[PDB]
Order: sequence, then structure tokens, then C-alpha cells
Amino acid sequence: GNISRYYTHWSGSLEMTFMFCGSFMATGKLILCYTPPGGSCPTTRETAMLGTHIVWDFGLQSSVTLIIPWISGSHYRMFNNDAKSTNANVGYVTCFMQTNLIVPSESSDTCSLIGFIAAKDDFSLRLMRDSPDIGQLDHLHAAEAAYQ
Amino acid sequence: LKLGNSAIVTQEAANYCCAYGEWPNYLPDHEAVAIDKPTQPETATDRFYTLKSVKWETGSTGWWWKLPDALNNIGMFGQNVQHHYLYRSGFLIHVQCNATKFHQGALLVVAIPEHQRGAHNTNTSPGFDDIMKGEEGGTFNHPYVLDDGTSLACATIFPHQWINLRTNNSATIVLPWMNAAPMDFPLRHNQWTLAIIPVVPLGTRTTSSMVPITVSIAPMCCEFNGLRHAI
Amino acid sequence: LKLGNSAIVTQEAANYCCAYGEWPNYLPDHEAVAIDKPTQPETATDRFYTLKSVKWETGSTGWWWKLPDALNNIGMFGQNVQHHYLYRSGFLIHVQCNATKFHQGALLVVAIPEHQRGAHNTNTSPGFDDIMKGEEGGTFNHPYVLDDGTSLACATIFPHQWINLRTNNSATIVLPWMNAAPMDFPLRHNQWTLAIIPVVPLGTRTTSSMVPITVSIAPMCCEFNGLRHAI
Amino acid sequence: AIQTRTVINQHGVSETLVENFLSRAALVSKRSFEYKKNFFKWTINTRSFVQLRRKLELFTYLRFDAEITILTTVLPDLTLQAMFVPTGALTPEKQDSFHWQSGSNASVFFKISDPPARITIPFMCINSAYSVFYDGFAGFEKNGLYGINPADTIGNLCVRIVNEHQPVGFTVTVRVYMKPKHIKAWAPRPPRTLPYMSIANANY
Repeated sequence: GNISRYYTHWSGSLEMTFMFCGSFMATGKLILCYTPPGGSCPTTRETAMLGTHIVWDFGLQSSVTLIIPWISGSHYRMFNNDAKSTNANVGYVTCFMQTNLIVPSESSDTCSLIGFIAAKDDFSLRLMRDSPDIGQLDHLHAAEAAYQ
Repeated sequence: LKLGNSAIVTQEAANYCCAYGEWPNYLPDHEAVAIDKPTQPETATDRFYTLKSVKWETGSTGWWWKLPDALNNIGMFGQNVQHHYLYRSGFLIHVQCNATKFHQGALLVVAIPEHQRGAHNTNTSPGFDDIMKGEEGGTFNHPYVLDDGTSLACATIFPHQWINLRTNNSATIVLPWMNAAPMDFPLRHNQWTLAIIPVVPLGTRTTSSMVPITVSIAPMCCEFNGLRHAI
Repeated sequence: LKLGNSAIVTQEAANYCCAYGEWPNYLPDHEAVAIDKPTQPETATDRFYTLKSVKWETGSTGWWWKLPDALNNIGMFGQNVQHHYLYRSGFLIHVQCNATKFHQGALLVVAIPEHQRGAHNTNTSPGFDDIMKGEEGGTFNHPYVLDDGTSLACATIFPHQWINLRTNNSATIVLPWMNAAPMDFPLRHNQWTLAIIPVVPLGTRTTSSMVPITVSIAPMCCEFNGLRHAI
Repeated sequence: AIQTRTVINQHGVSETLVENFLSRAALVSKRSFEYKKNFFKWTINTRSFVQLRRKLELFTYLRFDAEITILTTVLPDLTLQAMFVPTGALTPEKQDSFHWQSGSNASVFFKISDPPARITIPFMCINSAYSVFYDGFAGFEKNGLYGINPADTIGNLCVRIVNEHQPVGFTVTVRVYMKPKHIKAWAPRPPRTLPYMSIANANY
């Protein structure tokens, strides 16, 4: 999300990764459901299962691998004025609670999740531009050194 | 188990214990009935339709389901029950729970074919709502006699595995097509009856240990009647 | 034409005049976009979706349709427009009328790609309801200029056949994929524009000779995006 | 408010190479002065514009060449000089200083009716690569400017009106452009998102 700001058109496949960091005694199942770019986001647990869904627990593996098939994108300056046409909504990566958390009577009753992301080798870029990530200017302390 | 659309990952492999000896086998050498060009979709059914998570307290007494009944409502297999009337399918059952090392207890996954139910202390046959429960399933009122007068002590004649909370937390049973006729009707007949029965109740220092139990069902090799024809 | 589920029988064979030279060809050698495993159903689309019968009186002035628009509502192809957003398909058009030997008149089946419409004597672009008609189709208000300022006298540059009521009563035109991008969106783009135009009006001893005209449409080799995936 | 898509077929990989990732020749300095301090002196530091500063600080060590092009906008026959002065030699401080008459440093001479001048400068860093971020101290005693490498210097150019004091007065506008060539980078580093506050260091 910081390299692709320099460009305009992007296309490729991605790879998300999760890493659960609970205690060794803790168990529990979760669910990850994918959404195609056509419809809307799911709401309940039952309506999310009808898409591409996986069932992932804690006791066997603390890691999991998810493959995003395809993305795209552009900016589409099509009006007469300085307008910003937002790109269309694509995909949802949701997570619901299959079973409630099981902890022993010793450890804390709170766990954590961390989500990773990595692009594949089909990700291609084009039409390098500038990035609005910083801003125009701020007040510099020692603006001129060379001149004086 | 990377099957079709879904993949229940991070499971002990255990054993794909076949029920008696067999496989769904796609039903060959039958042309004297159902000549309607069976469509037999395969890659549009294999999803691992999961069920509602249940809670197993101390004084719990088990649950039961019906396999052609519980899948009438969900998914592509749920739609294909309507606008069709003949089918044949084999099943896959994955039962999995979870607990700590400090709990203790025993469960018994068992599957009965043609499990005719009954009512306690009456002379009236059970109603239509007393059978067609759907996804959620029902509850045994007398688990020692299986609500038919047959003893649970002899109930290991059926295919079964022992989920023992000291050793393991999973089980997997494959069911073939068990029916007199080759093809059948969904809305008025249920071949298998999946049921779980606690034998030893749990125990810990506190109370109300939930031990959530999850059952996942997947049809192996289904087929249907004909829907598209030339003339 | 025994194609899939339906079969429009008892037609003069005429000519399967290809539009320019080609066939739908199933789109090979494309892996830099739409890597989503296209499903490409073939035997679940070929039905010959027929349309509403129209009436061609003496003072009639023709009709027009849009091909990705008119099939959004009917059938398995009507369902597959929803829960999908990329597709590619080739079409088949069968236009057939009927009359006695005592009538006389001439019709002109023509198909235009990217037929941008327009309005008469204003400066406002046409609304969304002035385009998305659906199954029933619209009506030319100025047939001599095709509602864009282009002359009908030069309109034989497109693929066309001449239904002449003295000679024949049928026509058949095959359309390939005519688009800049390989795959497209159904709900905001219409590639072809099917339209019929009377050139010589009818005539008989009485009035109000109906001459019912029937158009049948069938997608040849369609495909879609992906819907089922492993992980 | 319009949300559209387009399928995109691509096969180009050599577009994202580092050699043509940085060959764009952005502007680096814009300053005007007058003549009636009557010249222009500028150190060849690179972190003057945030469009180029953030774009440059993705890496740790790199090596390239200058390709300096001076564009001049401002008259009877104005002749200008751009005397490059590297390290070791002294910088001029007055218009008629004898450092202008020194031959030991490079110099150009060009008019205004001509197309603007163009030179290029090779790799003059005494290490094997430029040090973008310097994690140490230039000097032994405690007050050293944390983050200035003595190998980071390049030089400074000086722009001077050649002509005599004329009875007309005028104002000269000078722009500089710099095009890196033969790019070799090492050890990529994550970009800075919080805004800069000074040019001497990283503060926020």
C-alpha cells in the first residue's frame, strides 16, 4: 500500500496469512469466508459459509495460508473537473466465531490475532506518478543552508 | 481435507474407516429404470456443509440428526432437493470437539440406518413435526433405551468411533448408499441417523464447562434425475 | 435445430451467414487477466430463449432490442447475470414471420454493434429508462435516420438478410464476440443491437393484417468468471 | 462517483527496473537573483524537495551520476558561467574574485539564445556508494552533527553574469535538473509516512 501509490494500474494475485498467539492450553475454532467482487458483505455466520469458506482451529496449527485469486485497479479521471472517481468495491475477507474460547483456570482469558499480507509473482505495475502521502509542505526549521 | 470449495484444515488424520467395506461407486449397470439421463453433478456439491455449534454441559443427554433432512435448507445441495425427486448420494461425516487436558469424559459417535423412532408411554404414532426437525436436530429423552426399546449396551454393532477426551478429539466415518431401492425421495425418507451419546459426563473444579462440539457433513458422490433433454 | 433443451423445428435451412468470418472460439491464450478459473457452462445455456410475439400493422415503424439487456430476466442465463460480473458469449439469432401468398411487403433484419442512440430536437442525453427496456424492446421514432443522423440508405454495411414476403419467411445471423476488452459487464454495456425495419408496408383488400413476427435468441458459447475455489 | 473496471493484459517486467525507476530528471532547485551578493551559489545536496526526498530514501546505499542541466530564463547578448567547485578548492564569495580566474576547476560558458547548458558529473564519493542514512558521528569530540557523513559531499556550482556593469538592470532566474544514470542500489528500507520537519535530520 505504499509502493502502489506511485503507480496507476495494478493487477495480480495476493496471499494473506494469519498467526494466532494464544496460550498452549487454549483451543477454539474460527472460520474465514471469502467474498466474490459481485455481491455484498456477509452478516451472519450461516450466510457467510455459502461462499469460499475454510475452518481453522487453534490446537493443531497456529498458522494458515489464504490465496487471493485476482485484484485490479485504476483511478478513472473521466469528468471535466478535478474529480476523484472511486474504484468499485471488490471482495470481503471476514472472520466469524465458530466456537467460544476455551481457556484453563490459570491463564488469562484474552487472546490475539495478527494478519499478514504478501503479493505473488504476477503483480504488475504501470504508469508511475507522484504520491499524496506526505503533503505539499510544512514549516522547515533551517530551510536554506546551501544558498547562504 | 481440500475438497472442492472448502477445506477443514489442521485435523488429526485419524482413520477413514469405511462403514462396512465400500464406496459410493457412481451406480453403474442400471438402464431398466431412471433412463432420464441423470445429470450427476460432482464439483458443485463438495463443500463440507457445517452445522450449528452445540453446548455439552454436565447434565446433557445427547443429540441426533437426520442426514437427508438436515441438508434440505442450505446451499447448492439445498436447492437441488427442490425441482428434483430422485437422487443417490454417499456421505462424509467429520465430528470434532475441543477441550483442555484438565477435563475428562467420553463420547460415542454412532450412525444407524433406518432408525425408526418412538414415543414414551403412549399408543399414538409420532407426528410429522416430531421427525422433521431440520438443521438443529433433536434430543434423546431416554438415552439408555434409544427410544425404541433396544439396549445401548449392544449399540456397537453399528459403525462407530470413540472420542475419548484423554486421547483424541476427532472422528471420521464414511457412509455408503444404504437403501433397498437404488434411488429415493428426499422429502419423505431419511436413510441414516447421525447421533452422539455421552457415556461419562464431564467434571472440573468449576461448573458449566461448555465443550463446544462441531459436526461437519459433506456429500461424496451425489447424482440426481434428468432436467435437460433434447425433445 | 436440435440444440440442448429446445429445438425450433420445421424451418427452411437458409444460410448460417457468419457476420464477418468467425466463431465464438472459447477465447484461448489469456492468462494475464481473469485467472479466477472461468467456469464456462455450455450445456446449461443452449435453449433458444424466445421472445414476445409482435404485431406488424400497416403504419408500423419497426422495433429494436439490446442483446445483453433482453436476456437478463429469463432462464438460467437470466440467473447467471446476477452473482457474476465477467462474461463472454457469442449469439445466434433466428428471425421468422408468416403470411399468406396474397400479402406483399419487405423487411430488413440488421444488427449494429455499439449502436449509440440519441434523442430528437433537444440537448439532453437520454435517461437510464430510455435505454434499459428489457425483453419488450423499443420503437424507432425516426426510422429514416436511425435516430442518430446516419442514413438508412447506407445501412447495408452491417450483416443483414432480406426477408421478402414473396420468396421466404426466415433469416439466421450468427454474431461473434465484438468488444474491445475480452470480457465485459452485463448491467452497463450492450454490444449488439438487434433491430428490424419495414421498408415496404403491407397491402390487402381488408385492413389490419397482423403478420405476427417472432424472434428467437440463443447464446452459442458463453463463459463466466469463477465461483468455486479451493482456498 | 462512478465505479468502473477494465480487464488488463500485461507482460511488461522491465518497466519496474531500478534503472528506469529513477531516470525521470525532476527539478531540484529554483532561485532567482539580481544584478545592478550578485551571484548564485548552491550545494548539491539532494533532499531539498519532498517529491524527491521520500522517493530517494527507500534504499541504504546507491551509486549513480549527476547529469546536471541548468535552465536559464531572464537584452543584448547575455553570457553566463557555471563554474563547478568540488571539495579541496575554495568557493568564490565576490563576483570578481580570483577563484573565478582559476583554471583548476571545471567551467562552462554559454549564451541565452543558445539551448541551455548540460554537463554530467561522475561518482565522486570516496566510498564505494553514497551513504543515505549515516548512523554515527562525523567527529570525535561530543558535539558532532549526528547524521552528516564527510563522504556525502559532492560540491557546489556558482552561476555568474559574465558581462560588464551595464546601464540597464535585470533579474536572472535559474533552474537546475538532475538525471541519475547507471543505477545500482542495495538494502531496501520502508518509506517514511509522517511528515518531515527539517532538512538536517529526521524529526516529527
